[PDB]
Formats: sequence, structure tokens, C-alpha cells
Amino acid sequence: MELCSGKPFDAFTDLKNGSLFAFRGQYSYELDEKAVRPGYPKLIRDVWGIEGPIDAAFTRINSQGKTYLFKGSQYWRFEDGVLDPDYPRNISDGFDGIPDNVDAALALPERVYFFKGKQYWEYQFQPQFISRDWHGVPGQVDAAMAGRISVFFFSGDKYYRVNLRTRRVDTVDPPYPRSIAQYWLGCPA
Ligand SMILES: [Cl-]
Ligand code: NA
Ligand code: NA
Repeated sequence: MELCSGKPFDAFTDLKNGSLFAFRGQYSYELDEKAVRPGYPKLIRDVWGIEGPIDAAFTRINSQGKTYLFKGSQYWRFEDGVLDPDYPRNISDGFDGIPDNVDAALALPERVYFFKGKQYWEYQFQPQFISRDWHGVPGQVDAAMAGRISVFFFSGDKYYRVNLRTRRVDTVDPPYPRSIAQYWLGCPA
């Protein structure tokens, strides 16, 4: 499927060195401005060596910058696209207190956040309600990712931008929630 199909996404990694990956179904899309074919649809099994769909993803901010993919009760950790030895592992073993089958995850510009249903967990290398602490985020999310100064939450075919200083959905025009394809990816009309 094409990146700009307008369909919802399943997971996003965090912006790292100007690039990130989006996931939808069996497909992995590398989002890099330097790409000659930006967002060329590749198979998750071909790029990451695992079957889609995936549940959530994040990338850590440290210099190793390892990427974590979550599916069901398991997670995989990669470095430079290569699966580390002794993965996959159980979420319950790597992330004590985090549930299986998460909806989304993100790593802050060291804190990671997991989202499932109306709740989210803070993990540092006690659930709370998403709408209580992320002002303007409706509750249930389908995917999330962090940039440098903002985080983004995805719901169906639309998304929200949250300012990290205020923890509030920013006021833009047209307002959030708005089309992922049109306003986040800049897809052609
Ligand atoms: Cl995600
Ligand atoms: Na994510
Ligand atoms: Na998801």
C-alpha cells in the first residue's frame, strides 16, 4: 500500500537524526528527506525480519539509538537495523509493569511512555489517564512519536501535536485532529 493512501498507521519510531519509520499492516516506510524514493513501501519482514502488523515502536535518544518494535507479548530491539542477540524478549521481562498488546509508545528527547486504552505508563531505564496529563489528546491512540520539541499522537487517519513544555495540544489552523497524509506527511493532493 502507498504511504499516502490516507489509511491509519499502526506505529511510528521516534525522530532520530532526521528520519523515522512508519508502520502500516505488513509495510514499513522509511521517512527521510534525503531519500530518493521517500516512503517507498517496503515489507516489515524484509526490513526488520519480523511479521507485521506491529503494535508500537520507539527509538531511544542515546548515542546507540536502538529501535524497539512491539507485537503482542514480545518486543525486538535493533541497532542500525540489525536485531540484537537474544531478542525477541517478553515485554513483561524487559518492562516491568507494562502490559502486553500496547497501542503506542514514544521516547522523550531517559523516559519512555507506553499507551494502551485510556491509560499510559511511564517507564524509566503506575498508570494514569492519557487525557488527564496530555491535554487535548482524546484518550485512546493508535500510534505516537516524538520529535525534538513536540510529540505526535495518531488517531485513525488524523493526528495531534503536543508541545513538550506545556503538555498541551497546540493551537494550529486547521486545528488538530487533522489529516496525517495532508498535514503531517505533506502528501500530494
Ligand atoms: Cl507507536
Ligand atoms: Na512510537
Ligand atoms: Na499501534
